[PDB]
Amino acid sequence: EDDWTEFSSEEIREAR
Amino acid sequence: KTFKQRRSFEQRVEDVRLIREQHPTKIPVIIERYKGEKQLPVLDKTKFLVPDHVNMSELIKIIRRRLQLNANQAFFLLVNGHSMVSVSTPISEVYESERDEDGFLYMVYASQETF
Ligand SMILES: [Zn+2]
Ligand SMILES: [Zn+2]
Ligand SMILES: [Zn+2]
Ligand SMILES: [Zn+2]
Repeated sequence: EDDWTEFSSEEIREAR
Repeated sequence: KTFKQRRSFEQRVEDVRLIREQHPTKIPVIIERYKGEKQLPVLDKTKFLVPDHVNMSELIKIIRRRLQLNANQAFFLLVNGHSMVSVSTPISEVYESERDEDGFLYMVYASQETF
């Protein structure tokens, strides 16, 4: 229940 | 109740101030579902920090993968209540031109291009 959600590099790479 | 209704103006400006003390190049983005949208699911989280160099197609592809949308589903982002930018645009330029008076970048999503 913490508000700030950062995208990992894993997640960002997998987009591309 | 939306993010703006939950947190006060004073509190939202403080949030942004605090988070950019820690991450001076990352973009504080509020992502919510358009009030009229029924097909797409509400996101688990509202507050996102995204790197400066991520573009809008990359951002939409992230959110699609989070929501496991099947390929045929449409996904559109409306920024600051009016702006549908080119998907080639980095999110840092969007923040430059479209951030809110509180320091957050507000977006809403839907599966229809009208809003
Ligand atoms: Zn993974
Ligand atoms: Zn510090
Ligand atoms: Zn505009
Ligand atoms: Zn610029």
